[PDB]
Amino acid sequence: SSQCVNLTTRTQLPPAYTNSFTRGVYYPDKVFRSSVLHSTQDLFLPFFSNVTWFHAIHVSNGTKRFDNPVLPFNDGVYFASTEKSNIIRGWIFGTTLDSKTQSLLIVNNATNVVIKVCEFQFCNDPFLGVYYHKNNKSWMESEFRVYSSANNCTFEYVSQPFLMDKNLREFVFKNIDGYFKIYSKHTPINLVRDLPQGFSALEPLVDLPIGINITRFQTLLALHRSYLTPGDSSSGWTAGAAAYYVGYLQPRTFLLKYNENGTITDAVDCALDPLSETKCTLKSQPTESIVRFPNITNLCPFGEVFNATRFASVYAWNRKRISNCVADYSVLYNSASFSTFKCYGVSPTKLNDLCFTNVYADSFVIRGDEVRQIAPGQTGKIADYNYKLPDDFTGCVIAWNSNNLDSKVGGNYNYLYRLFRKSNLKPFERDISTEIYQAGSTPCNGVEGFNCYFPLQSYGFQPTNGVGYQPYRVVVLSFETVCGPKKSTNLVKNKCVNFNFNGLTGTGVLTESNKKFLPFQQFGRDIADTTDAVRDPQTLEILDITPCSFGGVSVITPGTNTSNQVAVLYQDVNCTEVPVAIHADQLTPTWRSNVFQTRAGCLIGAEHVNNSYECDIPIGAGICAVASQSIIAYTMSLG
Amino acid sequence: EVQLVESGGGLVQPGGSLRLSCAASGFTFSSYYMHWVRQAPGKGLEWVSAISGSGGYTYYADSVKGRFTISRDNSKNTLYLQMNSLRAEDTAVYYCARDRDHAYDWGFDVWGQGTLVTVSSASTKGPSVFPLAPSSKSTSGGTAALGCLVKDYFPEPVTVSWNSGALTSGVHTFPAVLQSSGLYSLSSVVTVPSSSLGTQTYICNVNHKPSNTKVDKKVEPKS
Amino acid sequence: DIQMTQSPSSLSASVGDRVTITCQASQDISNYLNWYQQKPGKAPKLLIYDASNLETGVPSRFSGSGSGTDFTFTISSLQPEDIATYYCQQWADWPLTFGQGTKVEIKRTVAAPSVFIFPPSDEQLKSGTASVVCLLNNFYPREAKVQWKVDNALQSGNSQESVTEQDSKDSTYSLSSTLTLSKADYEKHKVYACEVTHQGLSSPVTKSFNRGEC
Repeated sequence: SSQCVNLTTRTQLPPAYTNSFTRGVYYPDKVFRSSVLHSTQDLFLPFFSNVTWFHAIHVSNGTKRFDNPVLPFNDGVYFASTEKSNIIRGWIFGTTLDSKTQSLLIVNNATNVVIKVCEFQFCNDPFLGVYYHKNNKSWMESEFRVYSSANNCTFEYVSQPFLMDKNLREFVFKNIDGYFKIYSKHTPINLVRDLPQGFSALEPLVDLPIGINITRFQTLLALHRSYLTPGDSSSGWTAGAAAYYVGYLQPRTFLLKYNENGTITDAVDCALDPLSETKCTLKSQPTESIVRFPNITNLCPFGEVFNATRFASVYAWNRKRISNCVADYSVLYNSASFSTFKCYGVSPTKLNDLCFTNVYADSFVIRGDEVRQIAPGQTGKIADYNYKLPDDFTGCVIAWNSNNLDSKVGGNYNYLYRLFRKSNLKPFERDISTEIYQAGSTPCNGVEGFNCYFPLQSYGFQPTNGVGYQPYRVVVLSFETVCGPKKSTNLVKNKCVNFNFNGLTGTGVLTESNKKFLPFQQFGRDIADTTDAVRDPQTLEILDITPCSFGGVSVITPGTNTSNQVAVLYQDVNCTEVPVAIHADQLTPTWRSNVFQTRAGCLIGAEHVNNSYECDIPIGAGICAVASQSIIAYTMSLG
Repeated sequence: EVQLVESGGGLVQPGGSLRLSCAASGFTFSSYYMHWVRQAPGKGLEWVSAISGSGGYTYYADSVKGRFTISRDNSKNTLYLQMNSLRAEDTAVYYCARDRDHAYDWGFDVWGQGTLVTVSSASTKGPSVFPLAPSSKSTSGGTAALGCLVKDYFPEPVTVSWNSGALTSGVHTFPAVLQSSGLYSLSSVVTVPSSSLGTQTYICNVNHKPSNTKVDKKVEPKS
Repeated sequence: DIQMTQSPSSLSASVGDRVTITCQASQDISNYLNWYQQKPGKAPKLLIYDASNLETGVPSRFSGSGSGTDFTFTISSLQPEDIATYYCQQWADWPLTFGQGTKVEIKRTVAAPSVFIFPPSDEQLKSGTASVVCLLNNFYPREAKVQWKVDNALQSGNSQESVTEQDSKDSTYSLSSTLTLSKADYEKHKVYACEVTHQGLSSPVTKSFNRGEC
């Protein structure tokens, strides 16, 4: 790190509280989509949200001041500013931004973009020098005064300048799944002080595989030597010329409207107000997700059965009980060595996100001609006398080429199959019957002849035999301990979360409960089939499932075409304030004027009118509903 | 003392409706799990329904799913069993069943006595009391048998004794069976000394609680 | 659902013997099993819970154990009050099913039943119902044939039977047979007698009644 200088004054300037308008929209995915509405839960700036009216540097006799603060990163940062002086040069991201942690660096000059991620030691007020090159009459960077040490770089990127060429440039910085996603957009404006109203779907610039924890940031500025004079004076530089404006992304739900060009034109937050949330319900609140599966288990022994050196005959199909293990089906589904892959009830994909009580493994060897009849509901000697699949089979059936396995010089006649059985095998039945079959009225007593025949015949699968005659291995997976990957995350109580238990998913609040599920019950439900509570594995504790703060959301809408003003109906609550306004955000829970308690429930804001009118849009309890350019309510008339 | 009296049992037509009452005393009916169980006439037991947390929750059987509804009540601490669209297989003696599963004990609580429930198209008929005299020549042994017999009733029970006031010897009890005429038939005997037949006089105690029919019947060994 | 095919359906042994009644299971319920004792015409009561733990106030001669798919349970010493039918419950979650039942009874010495006939009185003559009960009291065992004959002609399908459950005092069986009849058939028939086949009886001992006390 460079030698650091003390420029910040003890005098502090207070922050401000102003609106974000409708800025900060960026593309959630790179998949080309057009004229489609996409819902997503990710990090964003809500509309009308708190953005601070910061001043990076401010000159307040000739008295001048300098106060460049430090802000944490949390989940994500949105930045934009109105400046064409290029004094704003870059940013730093990371956790502490000292030499203790790996940190990323982006470099931009008149030539190109340079990126490096070494162990940098950043000063409290990092800066770069700039000077006027009078013979060529150009402002040029002089020296680097940010870091004197750079070790262990793991990424480098070179491209044309993006922040170079009243000038509003708007940038988005993310670091997700090891990729540092940078979204960029530039806009000339006709404003000075505030962030202008209106929408701007901000363009995705580039994704960069950095992969480092980031919890704090600070904007990078290039300070002129004028203030670097030994006094507190900046003779040739406006020590107040730089101001920044930063908002914090929050995990929120958004819907994106696409045009026929594939370009995003408008978006609506479900967390703006119930008036906005109305359009979310009609297509015209959670903050986090928690995932917990049965854990503390090893891997499942698929290789012990799939990759077995010796494979049993078809009439001797086996049972392996599979339990207390984690199963990875991607290596099985995506193996390039399985010609037959049919699953019933469950999809071939997303098996790694599913859990099962018990799984049975079926394995044998049959020829290519015998591959086709391996399916539920088939008929034949294998199907009727050797192996009968249940009609209601839940699982997968797998067959593939296994050609080069069971040949020998001199004839290999190991495997056999059944020709005679009086009755079909039941679903999941075993019969080891090998009695000498009687084909007549004379009891055979193990002696063959006319009407007395041996029920078993040796295959003798031969390599020189035809392709269909050649042995191909087949596997059936019976689904009744076993789960897909994901180490269970710790639990969080009293917070609105998206929960995923042992294959069951849902959203709500996890809290302690008194309902005692039976020692082998994992989930319990009340009336209307609502998952009321779940019992936590590895601790056998019971957690209640409470919806986040209530009331059914029914749309009372005149229509978007005429006006965007409607009313909210609370069916069976007293005038208890949405559980004492737990959120209290979003314009103070959407203004929390007139309170009109009805037999149909409690109503906020809408005036009650003494006289009655013909019913237009009912709310309940005899009251229907615009007039005086405002939302109105009145008792319905009977004629 | 904890006591689960039952009321509301009786005769109902097929497809009918009924609410059974099981008053609970001696304990907090609003804090202990409480159940219903049924046991077919002459057959085993079968689970019916339960209140998971006294004061709330729900729990039904598929054999009573949709057709039958369970409910409790607060304050006076009474239990209810709402039956709808009853069937012939629904016929059974019913027990307002107990429970303590919520606490460390994994079993049930008390076992109140439980009361019969019958679904049939027949009508309730007053019992026809019939005498059972001994032989005037009954000297086959010291034991002499009589029964202040009941016939053609619906349903059980009764008691047994005989003959007019003060000769209490030889109590025995016999159970009833169903007969082909559609009404239950009950018998019982008495093992008295052959000396105590008709000179001194015992009591007949025969009553049917639904019909409150008490008849004091007289036997002198005929002629 | 969980199925338990208890065997035997019914067994009997002498007083003080050790009795094994099999509760099977379906799927590894471990030790979540409770035991029930139910006397005839009485409300069921627990016998052992948690597959090994006796309840308070339960005789120490009642004991059970097991896990998985077979559950032993023993009656160490049969007692005259042990007369009952016992049920093994499924305490597995999803609580759907009880035991199909195992009935236990006592071996006893074969004993002849005290026979008697009740002639229908004038009040049955008044009522018109002719009922004759030929008494089988304190006899053992229940396989004992009562032969009915009227006017030296064997009767069949016109009689009824009623089997007592165990007595508390003597544990011995009791039976009543009712040769049902209408009055009309009674004034046109004379000979009434009952035969009872029993091991302790050298021959089925008859009592014979005739209307008019003959």
